[PDB]
Amino acid sequence: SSHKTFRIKRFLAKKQKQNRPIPQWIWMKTGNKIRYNSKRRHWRRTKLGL
Amino acid sequence: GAYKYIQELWRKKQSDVMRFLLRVRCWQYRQLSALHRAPRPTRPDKARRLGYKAKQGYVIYRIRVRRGGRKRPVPKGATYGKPVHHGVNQLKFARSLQSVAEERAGRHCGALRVLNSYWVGEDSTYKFFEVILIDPFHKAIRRNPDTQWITKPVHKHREMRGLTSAGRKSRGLGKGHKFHHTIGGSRRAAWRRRNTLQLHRYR
Amino acid sequence: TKGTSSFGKRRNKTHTLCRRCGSKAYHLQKSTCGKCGYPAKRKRKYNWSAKAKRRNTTGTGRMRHLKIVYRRFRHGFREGTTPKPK
Amino acid sequence: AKIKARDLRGKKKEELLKQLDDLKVELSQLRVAKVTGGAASKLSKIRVVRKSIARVLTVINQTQKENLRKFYKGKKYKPLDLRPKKTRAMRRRLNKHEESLKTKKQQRKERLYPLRKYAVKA
Amino acid sequence: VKWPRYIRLQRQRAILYKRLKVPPAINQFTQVLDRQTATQLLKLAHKYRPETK
Amino acid sequence: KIRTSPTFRRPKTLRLRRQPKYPRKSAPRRNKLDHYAIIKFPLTTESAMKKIEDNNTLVFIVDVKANKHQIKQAVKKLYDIDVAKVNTLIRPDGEKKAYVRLAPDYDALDVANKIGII
Amino acid sequence: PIRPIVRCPTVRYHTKVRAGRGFSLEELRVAGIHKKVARTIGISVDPRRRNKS
RNA sequence: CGCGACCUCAGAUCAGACGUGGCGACCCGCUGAAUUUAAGCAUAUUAGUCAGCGGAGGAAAAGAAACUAACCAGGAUUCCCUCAGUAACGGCGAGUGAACAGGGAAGAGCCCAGCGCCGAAUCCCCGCCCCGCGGCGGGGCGCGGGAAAUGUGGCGUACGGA
RNA sequence: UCAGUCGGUCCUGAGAGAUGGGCGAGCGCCGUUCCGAAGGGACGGGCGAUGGCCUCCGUUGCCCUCAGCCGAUCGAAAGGG
Ligand SMILES: [Mg+2]
Ligand SMILES: [Mg+2]
Ligand SMILES: [Mg+2]
Ligand SMILES: [Mg+2]
Ligand SMILES: [Mg+2]
Ligand SMILES: [Mg+2]
Ligand SMILES: [Mg+2]
Ligand SMILES: [Mg+2]
Ligand SMILES: [Mg+2]
Ligand SMILES: [Mg+2]
Ligand SMILES: [Mg+2]
Ligand SMILES: [Mg+2]
Ligand SMILES: [Mg+2]
Ligand SMILES: [Mg+2]
Ligand SMILES: [Mg+2]
Ligand SMILES: [Mg+2]
Ligand SMILES: [Mg+2]
Ligand SMILES: [Mg+2]
Ligand SMILES: [Mg+2]
Ligand SMILES: [Mg+2]
Ligand SMILES: [Mg+2]
Ligand SMILES: [Mg+2]
Ligand SMILES: [Mg+2]
Ligand SMILES: [Mg+2]
Ligand SMILES: [Zn+2]
Repeated sequence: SSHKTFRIKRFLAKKQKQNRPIPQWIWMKTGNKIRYNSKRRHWRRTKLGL
Repeated sequence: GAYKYIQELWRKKQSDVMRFLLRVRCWQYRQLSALHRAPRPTRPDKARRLGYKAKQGYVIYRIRVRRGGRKRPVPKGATYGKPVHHGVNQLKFARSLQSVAEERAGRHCGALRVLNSYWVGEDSTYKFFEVILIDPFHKAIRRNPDTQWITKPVHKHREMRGLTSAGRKSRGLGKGHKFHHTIGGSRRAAWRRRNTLQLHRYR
Repeated sequence: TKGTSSFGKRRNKTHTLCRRCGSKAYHLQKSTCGKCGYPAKRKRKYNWSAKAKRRNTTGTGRMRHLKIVYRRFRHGFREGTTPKPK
Repeated sequence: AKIKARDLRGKKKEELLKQLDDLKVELSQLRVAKVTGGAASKLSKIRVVRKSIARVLTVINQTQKENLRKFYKGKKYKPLDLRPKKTRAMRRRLNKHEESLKTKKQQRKERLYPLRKYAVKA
Repeated sequence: VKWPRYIRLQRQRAILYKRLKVPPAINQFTQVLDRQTATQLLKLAHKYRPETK
Repeated sequence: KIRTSPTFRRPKTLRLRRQPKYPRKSAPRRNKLDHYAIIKFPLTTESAMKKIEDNNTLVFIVDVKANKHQIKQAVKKLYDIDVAKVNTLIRPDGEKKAYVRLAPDYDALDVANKIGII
Repeated sequence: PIRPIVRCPTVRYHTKVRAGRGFSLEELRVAGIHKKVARTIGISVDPRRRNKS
């Protein structure tokens, strides 16, 4: 929909910024067990709700 | 003392003198709304013996309660169960209409606290009560030691817990062989105390 | 045409995100929330779903002010006093 | 160098304001440098400037509120923010004076019949 | 004039007092002292007024 | 005096204004949306640089709570440059991108290279 | 405080003596002890007790 | 016609306050079933239980007899043992089912209305001065305002009081 | 992903929904003009105050006088606009 409301567009904005991958320097930490970002979202598998 | 004559007169309700006053008051109160504030109590002596004092911080609310029993709020029939609980028309509420009157008066005036309530009139379909309310945050009440007990948070909403004179009657408590089913905190407390297994460590 | 073909007409949502509970249950036509009842001043809460109650309790979220009140209690809610300077 | 709050409190309001704006200008140009892409010195200095701005604002607010409550120290009605923010139940609780008020009945009762100090031989 | 309900009530109450058979114990107050005796009584009462604060 | 209309309405009474014995808040809240926090950082994209070198405008990244008038005044106070018009959009990332068209006298290239972006 | 001599009411226990609730007013007035000072000096007082013996 | 009171009811972005909602293990008030058992089932049982609604506190409620007893009498409320799976209720079927006394934990008593007696001897608010103020109080000055005689305060409450 | 001119934003349709009121043990429910003191407006006139070359006017504060409305409010990115 091209007629997005302000709140929905802001919600989509946060989801898009959350969808980025983990930086490669984090997994060099000592107490680290994050091998990858498991909560990635794809527009063809998960429809994000709404 | 005037109050002695007043209460003796009020005990003679069936006489013509009081009957004219009762019907005039009942009609006048019926013309008004269900919940309103009376600037002064209708019965001074009755208010005084219920605890009212003519000082700032005490107010009187004259409230009207629809007379009658209580039918089960279900659809037309539809008591889906055993024939014991088919009763819908001839059920009675477990609290007095006075208790209902003071609880909704207290609910409307959430800032004030119910002290007592009494009966000022009745009709075929309506009964009128006057409820005494105390402003706990008025300094004329808070600074007086003999009546500052109501200001404590323990007495929050006495009418909805059943702590007023009308509320206590519905609980069925008091000393005697006639109130064995309520010894303890209340009727439910007594039942809970009886219906437990006191399993000791050594049995 | 009861099944797969019928599913092709899903193009106008019924609920939207509630502005109080944050879940996507605010009914548009009813103008009420099926998760917390936003227009009603009292939070929707039933004892027949313990899991639903536990999912959103006092200790679930941030406790932005309550956890501050907890650490103020252990000192008795001091006010106007500061430790002596060096 | 490293700005600290010890020597900021003695500074007057206008001087603090004319230092705060310079801190804002430096933060803004450091942000511009970050966006363009520069050395790590500016990137590290961004946090320092932000904390310095925060510390200056904290000092200004503390002095302002201290002066306000000094002004309202002796008055009867004071603004809500200046009023003591304890728990709601504690605020609604009766004060020590009111709870210590005792009616003349119990006053004279304690006068006539005080609690005595006694002991009993074995 | 469509008077307010309170004005209507306080007027028809007086109408009801004039309509219903008022008992003598209540109607005795309607029979009152005359004007000249009333003002003479007030003149006498004005002598023994209580002290103000 | 007599009543002409057969209906009765509430007479208009005298109502006074607020004269509190104490202000509700001790001090007015400080303006957190000042001329420095309204604008965050100018864009350095190739598209932005192509726009500043052709249309004599500038590109800024601002918060979503800034009006076009506020942006114009903030740019004027911060950089002493007249503003012709402002066009604002909200990027899909959430930040508001503002195009600030300057007055014909000023040159966007000079303003850009003297504020840092180049 | 000190509690008085008391024997149990029922027939099953009328041969035994237990501890009482408090000293009766009649007992106190015979002993010449005021009802308000007895509690202060540590004497249990309850006004409901009678004395049929 | 108007002026001035009293009484009932309005309008206030009037000055000063309060309630709203949440947690809800425990507690108080109300409403409140069917599963199940009875080898079926309708009274009963499940059960004043689940579900539902309202209201708090650090505990709540109760509470100082319109009591228990019938003895040579005890003496607020509450909780443990015991009374007791008893008296008793029950298609007297399944089943349900207290209380008194006794031993302990704890133990604390009191206050009004009314009748009366004291010049309303009472109380609230605003102005000013002093003191400490992050539980807005104490003293003093206001022919300052108000509540109240349709009853405030002192004495005084079933154990008598004046 | 850049708008006074494209739409929303404005209006109201079927409807939905507070106040008054009534009911309800109760969360609340019914009801939308019905058991309402439902106007915060104004041509003009008078009193009093301020500013500007106190001329004349503007903002006011108070009084006189005049005044219907249909019900607060929501409801369409294809209706009006
Ligand atoms: Mg049955
Ligand atoms: Mg009865
Ligand atoms: Mg739909
Ligand atoms: Mg609830
Ligand atoms: Mg007294
Ligand atoms: Mg106000
Ligand atoms: Mg609550
Ligand atoms: Mg069976
Ligand atoms: Mg079977
Ligand atoms: Mg069967
Ligand atoms: Mg039964
Ligand atoms: Mg039963
Ligand atoms: Mg029951
Ligand atoms: Mg329950
Ligand atoms: Mg209690
Ligand atoms: Mg007694
Ligand atoms: Mg007992
Ligand atoms: Mg039973
Ligand atoms: Mg016993
Ligand atoms: Mg008296
Ligand atoms: Mg154009
Ligand atoms: Mg409705
Ligand atoms: Mg609209
Ligand atoms: Mg349109
Ligand atoms: Zn919700």
